[PDB]
Amino acid sequence: EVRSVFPEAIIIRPSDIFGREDRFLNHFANYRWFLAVPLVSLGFKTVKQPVYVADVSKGIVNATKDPDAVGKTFAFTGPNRYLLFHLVKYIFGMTHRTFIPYPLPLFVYSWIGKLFGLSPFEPWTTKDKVERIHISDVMPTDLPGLEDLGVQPTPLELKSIEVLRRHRTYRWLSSEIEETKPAKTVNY
Amino acid sequence: TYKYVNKKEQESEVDMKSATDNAARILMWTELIRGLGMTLSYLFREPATINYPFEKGPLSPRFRGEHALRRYPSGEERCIACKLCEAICPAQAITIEAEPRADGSRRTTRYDIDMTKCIYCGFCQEACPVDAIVEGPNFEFSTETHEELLYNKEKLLNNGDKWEAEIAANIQADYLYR
Amino acid sequence: RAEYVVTKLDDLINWARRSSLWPMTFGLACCAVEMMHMAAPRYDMDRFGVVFRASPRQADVMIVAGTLTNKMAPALRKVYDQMPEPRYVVSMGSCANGGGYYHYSYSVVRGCDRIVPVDIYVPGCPPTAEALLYGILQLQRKIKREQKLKIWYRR
Amino acid sequence: MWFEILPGLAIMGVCLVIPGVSTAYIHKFTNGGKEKRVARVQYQWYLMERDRRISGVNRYYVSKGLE
Amino acid sequence: REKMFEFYERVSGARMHAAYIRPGGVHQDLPLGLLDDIYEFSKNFSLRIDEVEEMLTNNRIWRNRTVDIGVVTAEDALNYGFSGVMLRGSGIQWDLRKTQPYDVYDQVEFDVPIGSRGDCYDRYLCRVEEMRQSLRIIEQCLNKMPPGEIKVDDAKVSPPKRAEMKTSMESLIHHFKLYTEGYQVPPGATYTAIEAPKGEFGVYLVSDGSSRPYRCKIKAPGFAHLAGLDKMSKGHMLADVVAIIGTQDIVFGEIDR
Amino acid sequence: MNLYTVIFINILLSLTLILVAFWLPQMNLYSEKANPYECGFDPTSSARLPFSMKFFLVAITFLLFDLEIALLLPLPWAIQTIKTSTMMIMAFILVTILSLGLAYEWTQKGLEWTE
Amino acid sequence: MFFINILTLLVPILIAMAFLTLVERKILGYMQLRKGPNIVGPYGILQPFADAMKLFMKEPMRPLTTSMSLFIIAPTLSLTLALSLWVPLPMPHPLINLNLGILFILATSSLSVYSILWSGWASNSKYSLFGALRAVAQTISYEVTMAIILLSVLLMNGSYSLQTLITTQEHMWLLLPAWPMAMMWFISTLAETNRAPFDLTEGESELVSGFNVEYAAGPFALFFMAEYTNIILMNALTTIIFLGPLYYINLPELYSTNFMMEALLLSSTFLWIRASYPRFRYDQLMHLLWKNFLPLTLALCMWHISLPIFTAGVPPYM
Amino acid sequence: EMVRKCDPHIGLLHRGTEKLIEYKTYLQALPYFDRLDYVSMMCNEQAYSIAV
Amino acid sequence: MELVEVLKRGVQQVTGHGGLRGLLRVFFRANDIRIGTLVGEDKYGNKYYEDNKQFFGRHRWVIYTTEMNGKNTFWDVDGSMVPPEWHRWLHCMTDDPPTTNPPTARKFIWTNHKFNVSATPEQYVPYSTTRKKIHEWVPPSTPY
Amino acid sequence: ASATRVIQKLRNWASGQDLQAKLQLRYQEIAKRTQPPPKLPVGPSHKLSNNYYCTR
Ligand SMILES: CCCCCCCCCCCCCCCCCC(=O)OC[C@H](COP(=O)(O)OCCN)OC(=O)CCCCCCCCCCCCCCCCC
Ligand SMILES: CCCCCCCCCCCCCCCCCC(=O)OC[C@H](COP(=O)(O)OCCN)OC(=O)CCCCCCCCCCCCCCCCC
Ligand code: SF4
Ligand code: SF4
Ligand code: SF4
Repeated sequence: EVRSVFPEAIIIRPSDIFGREDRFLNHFANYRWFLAVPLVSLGFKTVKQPVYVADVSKGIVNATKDPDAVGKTFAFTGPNRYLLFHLVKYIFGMTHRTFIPYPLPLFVYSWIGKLFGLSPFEPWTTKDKVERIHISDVMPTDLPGLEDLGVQPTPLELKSIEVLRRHRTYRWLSSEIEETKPAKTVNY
Repeated sequence: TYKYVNKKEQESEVDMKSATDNAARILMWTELIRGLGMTLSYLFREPATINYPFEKGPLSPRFRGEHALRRYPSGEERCIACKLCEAICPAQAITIEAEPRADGSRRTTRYDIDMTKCIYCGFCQEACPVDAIVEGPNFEFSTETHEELLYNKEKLLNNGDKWEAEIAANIQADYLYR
Repeated sequence: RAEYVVTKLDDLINWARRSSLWPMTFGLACCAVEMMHMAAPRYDMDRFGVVFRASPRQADVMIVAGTLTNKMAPALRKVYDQMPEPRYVVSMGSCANGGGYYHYSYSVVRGCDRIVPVDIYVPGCPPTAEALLYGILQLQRKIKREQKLKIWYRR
Repeated sequence: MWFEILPGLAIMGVCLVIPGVSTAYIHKFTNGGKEKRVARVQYQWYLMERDRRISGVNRYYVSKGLE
Repeated sequence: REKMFEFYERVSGARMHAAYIRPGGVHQDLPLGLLDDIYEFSKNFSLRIDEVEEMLTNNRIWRNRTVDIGVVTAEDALNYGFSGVMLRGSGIQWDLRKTQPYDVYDQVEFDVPIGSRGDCYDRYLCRVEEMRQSLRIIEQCLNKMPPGEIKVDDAKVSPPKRAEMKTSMESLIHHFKLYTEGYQVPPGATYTAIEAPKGEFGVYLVSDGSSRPYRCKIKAPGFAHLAGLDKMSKGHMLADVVAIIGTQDIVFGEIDR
Repeated sequence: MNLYTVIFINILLSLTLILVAFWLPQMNLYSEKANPYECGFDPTSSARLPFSMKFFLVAITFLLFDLEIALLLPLPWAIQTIKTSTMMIMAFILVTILSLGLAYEWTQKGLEWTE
Repeated sequence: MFFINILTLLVPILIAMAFLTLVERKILGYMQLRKGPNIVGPYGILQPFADAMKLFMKEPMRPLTTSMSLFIIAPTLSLTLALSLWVPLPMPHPLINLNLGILFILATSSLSVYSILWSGWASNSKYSLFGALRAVAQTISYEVTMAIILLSVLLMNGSYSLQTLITTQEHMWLLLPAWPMAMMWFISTLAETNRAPFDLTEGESELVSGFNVEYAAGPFALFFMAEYTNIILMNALTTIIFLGPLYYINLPELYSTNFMMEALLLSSTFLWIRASYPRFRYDQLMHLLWKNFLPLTLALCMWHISLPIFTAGVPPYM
Repeated sequence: EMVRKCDPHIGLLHRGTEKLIEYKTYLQALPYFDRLDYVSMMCNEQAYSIAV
Repeated sequence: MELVEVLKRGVQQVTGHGGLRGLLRVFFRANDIRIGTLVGEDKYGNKYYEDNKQFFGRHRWVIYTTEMNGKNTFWDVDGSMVPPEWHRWLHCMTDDPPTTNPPTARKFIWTNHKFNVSATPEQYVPYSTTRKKIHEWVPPSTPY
Repeated sequence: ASATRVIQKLRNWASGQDLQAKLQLRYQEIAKRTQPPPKLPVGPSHKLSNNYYCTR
């Protein structure tokens, strides 16, 4: 309904974004308030390549200047196509609190969101905020991406201090990403 | 001439009357009581505060505040684009690009103060040979934004089209002192 | 009715924030002298519910008096990023608004607004103590006209 | 002038009389018009637990008229 | 104090930063109702000191909190370069109004308060008491003031009257040069050491034939006193090091320049 | 029991007043206002190092006297003994040896803030 | 019918404290020739509600380097205790009479310290570790004397029950027998209740908002609610232990009415102090109170032991 | 709490009003001298108005 | 006497501002009840009382009015009011008000004075009042 | 003026000196406003003769 209204429009289709005051890493980070993490299928069957904000923003800002991108769709995905169980284990090794799974089906883990969806404020979860995490599955096929727009995207291995250094306790408030065992990346 | 301030120590073989005089300063710490009665002397005074927006304190005709471009009694913008009011403005605040007015006269097309500059020093109202730029007695012109302090020429003539009843009285009160 | 209740709550929520706002023991230049003369017995802050507390955690507004140098700048945003976030800002002076003198020097930031966002700007080289007082009465209505519960109902 | 202080005092001054005068009228209501009848020793507790046993279980009453 | 900012605002325009004392003497004369108010201010200020000097110069706390703090000796102050009040507070009789009177201070009688045992309370008294001997000088500077002129009588160094530059030409030219270029001082160099209340406020001008200068330089009394904050803070703890800084008359403008 | 009715309240008056302080301010906690203060800079050391006090000896003389204070407290009942001449003397003997113990330290530079 | 007595015992002290925040800003003002609050209410009568309702909307800082358990428990422990000290405090007949009703005060008075130590120790900061340590050597200083200045008074009274003093003062104030005790008590009511001419712990000018600086609005009020609530106790005791108002038991509201008249003075007497005197540098306060008051205390402690036995004046154990 | 060695880092208010006088004439630099000691204004003007 | 002459002098303050609806208004709106000689009542409602017996800060006070230029100044009271003929008076610059020493009108000066337009519309936005100082080119509509 | 002569004696005593003569709240003793206009004296050297700048 945009192409049929304003053709020759740029449409960026980014992956699930992370950054300071995000809703992606600071989501799984705050599962620690409960007993543990209820993530589906022990995390597997959910392949994810997240992307950093500035990679998206530097992509937009350069898309509003090229003679290219007069209709070209895009996909701002980033490298290191992680797997969710290892994507979260990285977070809770970075955020040194603890990590034990607590697997579930969508029979209940989509209903818990309907309990927290009954919040007049900014909810902690929803019917659908549970399901984006689990729909999240894609392989890059043909689309242009960042690297043919101006940006050389950033891996999550590097800019994860800045967004999880808050979620730690004293006795882990300085821990040097030299430490913490980088995640296992899947190519498929 | 020099004056000693703390120099009195001389053991006069202090008599027992001068001991209690000292031994009751201590054990009743009375030198401090002379301070408590001193602050008790002030709550019973009239507090000098003034209800500000209803009682705005005293000023004088030379109080220099918000700039304004005065105007002759028959219209005719009193500025003549000399440029000896940015050649002296030490904060480097004024840009007064000019032209012939198309009457053949000589007036500004541009005038400016960056009031985030403008040290409020008075060099521009005392340098102006025509009494065009003055520095009015405003002091309530705070702004929520940075752009409202970049008075160019239309915010600054009509400002002078506002306070001219209040400026000229002070200028008339002071053209003998300057 | 719900909106009328929320407008009055949001008018009643602000009465506290605007009356009892606790500015912060800043300094740095001549301009700060006038804040003392605004703590003085002529134009009393305390009569307006305005109190110096010298810690940001206890604070509700920053008053930036004086040239905000490049060395002081980290210590100015390390401090603005230590309050809670109903935090407000006030820029006393022409050294803090634009850097009036020292706009072209090398060790001076050309405005408090380069670094911390600001609600109000008080001009004057030494703005009269009855000219911050006009500002922190104007900041005292700039958030009388904030609608933080209204735009929650319609959202 | 200084007389503007009295509201802060005489409203604070109708605020520390209550916990004194309320502490008695609330005792008399509960204790039957008498005082709370404090017990510091083991004897004054015996008289209560005696007087508790010469009536209904409340102890702020019966005396002579019986025998 | 605000009662004295009205003695600038009633004289200059600005309460605080009054560009009033120029090389060409003084920009602008007094108005008719000014000295008659300093008298009504000066007769009473001497009691307000007594209303404070009472509150502080006889306590224990003030006298047990400042005393024996900052016992910087005589010959080490000079090695450190204090020169203002942190040396006469230790007994060095020195002042640039009895030794180097620059403006009218020759014919101004007053006393230079000196104190032995300089320990942040003995210089306090030297600081409360030069408020008196200056209040003594107002009694003189108000009484004797000759009915003369107010700026230098030399229109190439001090601009003419704002009405003299509307009848006459030359006054209009010099007005058009003084307030555009300047007046072309000759090349040279000086050191005007002045006793501000902090002390020897110095200015090392270096001129050239231009109307601009060539490297002024300012001597901050406080750039030498704050370096004395290292030896005076020896033996003394956190709660009275906080008092040393106030017994140097610190202002972080003159120094940080 | 009557006091538990007074004091479980005051915990709740405090505990009910704190839950309505964390869950009713609308917070925005991110990184740099949570980190410690030291007056507009990043703290050099770690805030949890040896303080190395200087009144170390007086803290002990208090630690000994809080016993001695406790060792006085039964005097309001001791006067209600029939002797009141050993209570007389032995109350002088306790207070005197204290001042002797206090005056020795007073001269041997105990309560003087080593420096 | 007991909860309706607590409700009329805690509301009328949190509503009083609130207007001590006001009265501590006006009386200090008129001494400074400056009107205090005049505007939010008629004469500032409605400023603490702003101040109170302002503080329960701002972000309670959960600092990144801290102990969030003791962080939250100290203000819970401060507002609890100093509010809970009013329980036995006998306006003529107390809520809770106690034999040892004053050791209840001393002991619980000491736990007002651990709200100041656990706070500043939890909160990682140099300027709060100090304020914690600034209380350690303060409690060490006066607590030797808040007992003996409190014993030797209760030595020519009998039991520690605060209710007995109303009968000991049935015809005279104990200020006249023991003004030396009452002097040092006043200063020891002023070290405890760290609000003072010698604050040393919430030092704005040395230790900026010491023991209190990492604390933002929510937890922050619980100290002001506790400190200005504790100012009124240690003056309310002086209106019981030294200044004995009128019992006359058919109008017991005469005690409570004169109990007002003196407690406000002693609560308004502290206000002249803060506006009149600076601090003791934290080495004098312990050289001012082990050297000058401690021997003078033990003397009068010894004098009041040889006061009744010399004469006859033995207090009875009722 | 006792102080063994302090190390002030004055300089957090440097602006450079020994380098701006270099580009401003002797009247156009007079009010810089009020700023040095912002408490004693005229005593600075009184100094700079003599060296000139 | 004497002790009551204050009371007899402090009672007319209450009973001198009309009645309750007037006294109740001046109090919460200005926070001081004082009787003084009226000399003003400007256009759009500013009263400008006076009392020379009070000290030098409180002998000239304004009592604003509601219904400013569509802004409802019953609580939102400014000092950017007080137009340019009483500013010279209220601020104690001069000794006589603009009734017996009124100013000279000059047929350009405003009649309707505006307060400090802060963040509404009717505020100030800068220009580049310069006539654009360059001219590029005119391509024709005629191909070749 | 706001003294009523029973607080004067208190206020004069608690401080210990007379301050109804040396008060800091200015009423009428001050110089007023709107002073008469002056006629400033021309300095020296305005004397139309024997004033060659080369001499001075
Ligand atoms: C008949 C035979 C039998 C008789 C037996 C009895 C014999 C007589 C006994 C006499 C006792 C005399 C009084 C005892 C108390 C005196 C305490 C004392 O001496 O304090 C001294 C102390 C100063 O000590 P120092 O370090 O030496 O300072 C001087 C250095 N140059 O001073 C101080 O530092 C204290 C300073 C603190 C000031 C704080 C302000 C207090 C505010 C006052 C409140 C006013 C209301 C009073 C209320 C009282 C309580 C009801
Ligand atoms: C946030 C952390 C808070 C935790 C710390 C809370 C501290 C609370 C304050 C400390 C109390 C001080 C010590 C009290 C000792 C009892 C005082 C006393 O001696 O009198 C008790 C009294 C009987 O004594 P008496 O009257 O003399 O005997 C003659 C009969 N009239 O009558 C009695 O017999 C009653 C004795 C028992 C009363 C004890 C009160 C305990 C309150 C519960 C504390 C735990 C909190 C609950 C758990 C919540 C989780 C945190
Ligand atoms: S000096 Fe006066 S007339 Fe000349 S350009 Fe400047 S403002 Fe205009
Ligand atoms: S007052 Fe001074 S700084 Fe301001 S514009 Fe005029 S000359 Fe420039
Ligand atoms: S604007 Fe003027 S008064 Fe303010 S800091 Fe700068 S020079 Fe000083």
